Amino acid sequence: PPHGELQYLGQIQHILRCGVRKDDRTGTGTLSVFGMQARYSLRDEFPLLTTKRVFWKGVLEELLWFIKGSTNAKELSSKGVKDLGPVYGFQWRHFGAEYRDMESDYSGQGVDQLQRVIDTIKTNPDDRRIIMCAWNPRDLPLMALPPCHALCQFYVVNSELSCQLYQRSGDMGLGVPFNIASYALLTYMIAHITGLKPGDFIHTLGDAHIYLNHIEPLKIQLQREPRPFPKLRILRKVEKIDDFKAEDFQIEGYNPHPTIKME
Amino acid sequence: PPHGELQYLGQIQHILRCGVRKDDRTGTGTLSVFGMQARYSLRDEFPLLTTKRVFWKGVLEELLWFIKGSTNAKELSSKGVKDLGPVYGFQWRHFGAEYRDMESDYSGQGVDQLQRVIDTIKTNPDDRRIIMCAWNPRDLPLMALPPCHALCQFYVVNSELSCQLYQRSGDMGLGVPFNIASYALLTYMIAHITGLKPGDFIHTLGDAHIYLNHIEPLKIQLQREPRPFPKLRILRKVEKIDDFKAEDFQIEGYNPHPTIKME
Repeated sequence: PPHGELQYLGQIQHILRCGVRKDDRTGTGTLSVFGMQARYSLRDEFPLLTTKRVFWKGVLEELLWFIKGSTNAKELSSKGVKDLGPVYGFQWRHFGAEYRDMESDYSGQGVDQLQRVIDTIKTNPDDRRIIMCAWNPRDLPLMALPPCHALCQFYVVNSELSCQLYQRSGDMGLGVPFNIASYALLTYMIAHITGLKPGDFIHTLGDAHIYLNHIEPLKIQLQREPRPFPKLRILRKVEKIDDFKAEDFQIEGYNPHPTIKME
Repeated sequence: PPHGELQYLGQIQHILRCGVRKDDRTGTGTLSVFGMQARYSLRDEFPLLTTKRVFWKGVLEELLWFIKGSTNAKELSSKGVKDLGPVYGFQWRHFGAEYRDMESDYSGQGVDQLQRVIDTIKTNPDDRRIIMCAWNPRDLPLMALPPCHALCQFYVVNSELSCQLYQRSGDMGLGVPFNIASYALLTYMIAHITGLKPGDFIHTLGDAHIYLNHIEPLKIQLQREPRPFPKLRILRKVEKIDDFKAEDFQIEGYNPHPTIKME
């Protein structure tokens, strides 16, 4: 079968070739294509991109921090990756709650979107509503009922857990490789907790774009040949999504080309 | 260039070939694939499928009814297509409003999602938040903050308006061809009102499925060759989305294979 990373590289190449100039909200230029999708198998491999080195430890640490529901920057800066307001973690665990402090106690305030996804997979694996949403926090005060920045839809069939992430815009150079790994990791965790095998990660974008200053590095990244994806091992049987810790995970066989600094 | 309907037919054929058995919430069986996408040009053609006859008049009438914000069934039954509660129209025009009657006056109650999409395209065409959402009404009383059934994200670049519809599940036999036409029509209307040319319609699904009783008819539909898509003419300069009427639209050059009854 063809290497899963070829989709990411085909998408870069399609944007370079067919993308149209468009400014982002700071008036910084991009090449843009609207509507893209890629599917990465999670079956016995883990889609941590190999045409550049992806900061796996930051992917893992940031996801655990989101899952703990934290809005404290220093809780992520101390584990080593560098009050944020109602960031993704707060919205995953306390959705719709009126945000106050980063110290405040939020037990049973708002909808726990993430536990609801896991509970729905256990009570009804066929459910077509196994969906979590996140907001860009800067949109919250801008208007009533602002639209979501991203949604994850989960799906189970034949003991396999799949996830589709829809993001209204995707920074192909910097954000995309990192998010492929984050949400593939979230799928692996949720699969492990609900007793399922990881299936596919489907990544869908609205405005898929490349920043102008990333074109040159991506052109070079495009000549590199992917190496077989690594595997992700979970080392301990874990019961609750809140119990995972960084040391429960081991990336095995990761053999990337060198780091590319974008920006 | 290849005919746009080949994507729909390739998707059917991929589901027949690779789809997995899965039950829907009434325990009725389907063949299912998770995560699909197709893009249909709207530039000088209109994606009304030709491998079967699509009930265009019902597509048009139902969309005008949604846009008028109506929750009265007889307002759609009298124009000829056969109190519904807070259906799609009410959510498009009066989003987040506490639903009462179908007779009740809702002027300035809730967010007008549809006018907000049109106003945002006029005030900031680059905006990455040009998004409307709809809910399956049966989900509304089921839990707090239930997930959306579908979202439309719009996108403008080089005077062209594109739309991406994400639906958490797609009935490929009955609902999909009809929705391709409805949302392509919504794009044409919004383009016309904002002075833009229609771009692409991107249709993205979570659970793309075929009901078991539709397999045979779709197998036959698969041997039919698409004919060039028709065009859609808008006959009058229209100013406000509320002013369109059925007679402002003419489908031209529509040459379909025969009707297939599904179900």
